[PDB]
Amino acid sequence: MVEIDPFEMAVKQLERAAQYMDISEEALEWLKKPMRIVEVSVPIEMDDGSVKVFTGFRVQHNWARGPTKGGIRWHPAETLSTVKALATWMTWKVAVVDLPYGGGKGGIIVNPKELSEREQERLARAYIRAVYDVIGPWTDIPAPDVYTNPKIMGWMMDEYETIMRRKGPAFGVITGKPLSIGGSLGRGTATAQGAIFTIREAAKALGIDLKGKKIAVQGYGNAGYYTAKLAKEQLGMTVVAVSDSRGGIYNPDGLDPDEVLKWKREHGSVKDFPGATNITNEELLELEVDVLAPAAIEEVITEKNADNIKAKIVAEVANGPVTPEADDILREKGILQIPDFLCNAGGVTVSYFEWVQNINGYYWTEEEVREKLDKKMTKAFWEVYNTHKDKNIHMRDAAYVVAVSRVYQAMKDRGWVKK
Repeated sequence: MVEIDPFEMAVKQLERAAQYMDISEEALEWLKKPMRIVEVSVPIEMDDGSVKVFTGFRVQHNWARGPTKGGIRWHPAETLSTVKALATWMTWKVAVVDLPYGGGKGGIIVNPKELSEREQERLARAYIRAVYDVIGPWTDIPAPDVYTNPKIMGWMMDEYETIMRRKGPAFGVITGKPLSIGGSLGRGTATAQGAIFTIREAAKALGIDLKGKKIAVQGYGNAGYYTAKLAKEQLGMTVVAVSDSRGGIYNPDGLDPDEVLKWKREHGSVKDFPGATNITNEELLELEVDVLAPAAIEEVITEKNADNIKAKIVAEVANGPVTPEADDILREKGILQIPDFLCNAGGVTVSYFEWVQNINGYYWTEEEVREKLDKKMTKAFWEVYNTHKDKNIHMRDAAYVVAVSRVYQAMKDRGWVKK
């Protein structure tokens, strides 16, 4: 009765969003099971002269469009179901911005805050010697995620280059590397620069002038910061309300997004910033602003606080903040929501340009990446909006129809599914 599984809930989104499209019944049973699951045992040697054996996974969902790509999680609450949900979530995130990629994810059941800097070096290498047979530059490309960093993706690249004996483009096996070993420029601002281009194109689609309007950003991590910072520079909007995990502040005359960080960098919160009016986390959503952006956590907009939202664009930067009970309540009010794999798709697009550079060998500049990131997201948003105008559906439901049909057409041309 009461079972909350991630993989069976990640299939239930696909079975819901298959009714809006004409898809054969032999492709629906192909997209519900990952094509290769490698579950390995990863042994390291501790500092006291002992051996511990952790568990490691690597799920590859679908390589119909190209080489599969996805992050690596290090968490003690990792299961095989929690990787297979994010594996089948990735193939609709590398398709809607039209990349030649497939989905994947991997994980190690470990607690990284109780390993020193030497044991993290042995754990990162001994993962690569266990799953070397299923990764590579043209086969499967890792990436950093929760509790990993670009420092660790340097070590995993060194162990792969030692096994390969340097007979191939070893700088392209793993993206999110440091700068001096073959990374890309303009990677720390990627997840928010994706959100700005889709917000700018949304108000152009909705017919809203933006010079002088007000944007409230919920959550003030590393992703919600630049969304506040770039809004005052590139867009021209006045940031009026931010928040962190404790509480929020408010000023309708502007909150300068640089100095709110340094106030938080001193203490650890944004409470009692000078020249503002402190509010809670809950009251930020029921404000009266031009564009709201949930960037903090999951399930913040549900059946209770759905109708009280007074905004015009709700750009879901964080991973699924709005629940589908609230999507019925918000859409009849005329609210343009941007889907969660369409607003933070800057993470995969710039980490794709770190794979294009390393394969060829010619490194691009900073402005050559931002001018190429704007070309993808503008086109990828106007494939999702124009599909929404035709079948008369929600933008979350219409972003799935474009995402599935590219994978289904790629399986049909390869001869995998006949009908």
